Amino acid sequence: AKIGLFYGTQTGVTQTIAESIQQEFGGESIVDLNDIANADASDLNAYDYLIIGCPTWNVGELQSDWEGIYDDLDSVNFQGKKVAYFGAGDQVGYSDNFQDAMGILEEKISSLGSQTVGYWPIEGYDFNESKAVRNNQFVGLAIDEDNQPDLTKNRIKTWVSQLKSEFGL
Ligand SMILES: Cc1cc2nc3c(=O)[nH]c(=O)nc-3n(C[C@H](O)[C@H](O)[C@H](O)COP(=O)(O)O)c2cc1C
Repeated sequence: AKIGLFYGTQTGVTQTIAESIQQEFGGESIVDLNDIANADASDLNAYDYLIIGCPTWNVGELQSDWEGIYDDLDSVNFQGKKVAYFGAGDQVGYSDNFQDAMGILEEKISSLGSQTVGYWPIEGYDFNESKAVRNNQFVGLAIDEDNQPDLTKNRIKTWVSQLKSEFGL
C-alpha cells in the first residue's frame, strides 16, 4: 500500500478511529495500519503519503508512544511527503488544550519538509484554544468521542473523501 497510517493510543479510541479510516479508504490494500508503539521512526521513510493519529492527554501532552519517538523524528526525511493528521480529544473537559497533540506533531513534521493536507473546518466545535488550528481550520480531523460520538462516522467519511484526491486516489 502506498499510504501508511501510524497511530498511538492510551484507551483505544484513536485505534478505533484509525481502523475506520483504513476501512473508509478501501481496506488493507490501500492503507497500512501501524501502532507507533511497534514502530521505529525509520519506518516512516517508506511512504510518500502518511496519516498520523494521536490523542491529546494530560492537559496538552502527546500520547506516550508518540512522546517516546518524538526526538527520533528528525532522522526521517520528510521532504516531499504529504502528511494528513487525526486526533481524539475532549473539547469540554480540555477546552484550552483541545487536540494539542495533533498540533504539536504537525508543527514538528511540517518543519521537516512535508506538506500538510487534510485541513478540517472548525464549525460544530466549541473550545477556547488549540495548537492544532491554522487559518481558522484544524490541521487535521478532530474527533471527540467523549462529547460528540454521534458526529464521528460522518466526520471520518467526509474527511477521507477529501483526502483521496490529495493522495492520488
Ligand atoms: C486525564 C485526561 C486528560 C486529557 N487531556 C486532554 C487534553 O489535554 N486535550 C484534549 O483534547 N483531550 C484530552 N483528553 C481526552 C482524550 O484525548 C480522549 O478521551 C481520547 O478519546 C483518548 O484517546 P485514546 O483512547 O486514543 O488515548 C484527556 C483525557 C483524560 C482522561
